[PDB]
Amino acid sequence: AKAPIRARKRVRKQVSDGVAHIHASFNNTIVTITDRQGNALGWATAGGSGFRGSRKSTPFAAQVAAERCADAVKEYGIKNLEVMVKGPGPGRESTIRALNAAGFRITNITDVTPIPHNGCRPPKKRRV
Amino acid sequence: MAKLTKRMRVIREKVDATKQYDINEAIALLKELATAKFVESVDVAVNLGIDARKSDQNVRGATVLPHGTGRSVRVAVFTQGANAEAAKAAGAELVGMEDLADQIKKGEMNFDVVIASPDAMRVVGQLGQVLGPRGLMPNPKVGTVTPNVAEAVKNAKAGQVRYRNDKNGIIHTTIGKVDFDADKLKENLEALLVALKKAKPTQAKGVYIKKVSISTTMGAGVAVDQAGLSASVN
RNA sequence: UGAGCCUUGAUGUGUAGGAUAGGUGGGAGGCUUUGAAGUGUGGACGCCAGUCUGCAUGGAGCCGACCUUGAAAUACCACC
Repeated sequence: AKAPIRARKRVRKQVSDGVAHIHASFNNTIVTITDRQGNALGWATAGGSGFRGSRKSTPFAAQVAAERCADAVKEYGIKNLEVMVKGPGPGRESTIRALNAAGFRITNITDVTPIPHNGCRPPKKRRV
Repeated sequence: MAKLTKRMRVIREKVDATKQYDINEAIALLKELATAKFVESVDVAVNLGIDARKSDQNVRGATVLPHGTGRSVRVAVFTQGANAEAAKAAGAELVGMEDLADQIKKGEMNFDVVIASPDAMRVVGQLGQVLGPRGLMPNPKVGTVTPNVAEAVKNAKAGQVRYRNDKNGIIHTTIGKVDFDADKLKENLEALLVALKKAKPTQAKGVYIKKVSISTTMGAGVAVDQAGLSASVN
């Protein structure tokens, strides 16, 4: 039951608006909220949701990673979001849907996914 | 309390200046700064630089002023077995047990002083520590707790005034009415002063009196340079 | 940039209580724009927007020895 507690009044940075960054790889998704001038207000993951195996790199484990970070930043006092997408991995749309279920307008889905001018050689993987 | 209001403001306007003053010119200034239809009472705040810890490093007890206040000092008698006519002839208003044990439990006492027996103290007054400003519960340290009740009642009504510590070294004591002449007031002041020095601990021989200021009731106060040794204005 | 010391100035927002419980002497009340109270303005300040408070205006209130509730009881002047 209820206790006689003092009123809450605290401030952290009260940014009201942000950018989000989504790094999609082949084994996981990393999902990260920042201020628009560029400072991390929290992150979550799909690997920390504990699906493991192939199931760890799916649109649904990626979605629930997005809803985990988006919950935590209300305390920073963010109220609006915009999103940056960076990768070919799963959660193309499902990651977006979970920030939009956090109560944000997500009008700007700016793919910034870096296409190196043919970068560094990826791992061979299996020896056949 | 000393709440800042309109009725206080007028008093703060009519004064000529605030400074630490000579005791005789403070008393003659302070008498202009009464404002009331009631005749105000006059007392002194003396701040002592002592620890004020329980009793041993405190100054606590009472003295008889040579001249009494122009008030009666509203006396009750809290006891388990006395003759009512004999205490009343000494000056008491009410003698009993039950009515005074009710008041001090209730948390309002109609009397300004209760002279208490050790036997009265024992049930109600011996444990009480946080007794408020109407000063209902007994203390031994004050010396109001005596089996010789009728002597302390007659001496309370004639001119006995108290001195105590709070949680601090600060001594409040009654000096007279604004009715009174300057000398007669100095004479009461100086009687208190020998009493705070007689009670002073063996360790309190450095700086003792830190600050003096003298006060009237509804009117203001005037801060004091020192108390001095004279029972005459001149 | 902490803390102490010290001048003045103030809150204890609770649970019962109108509402406002730092230790306690004086002490039976104060009538400059009724001591008020009140949106508003600055400061103290909560166990929580409410107590004290500078003030154009506002004359509607505090509250005890005695409205009343209580284990500390409250005006108003001091000490802070």
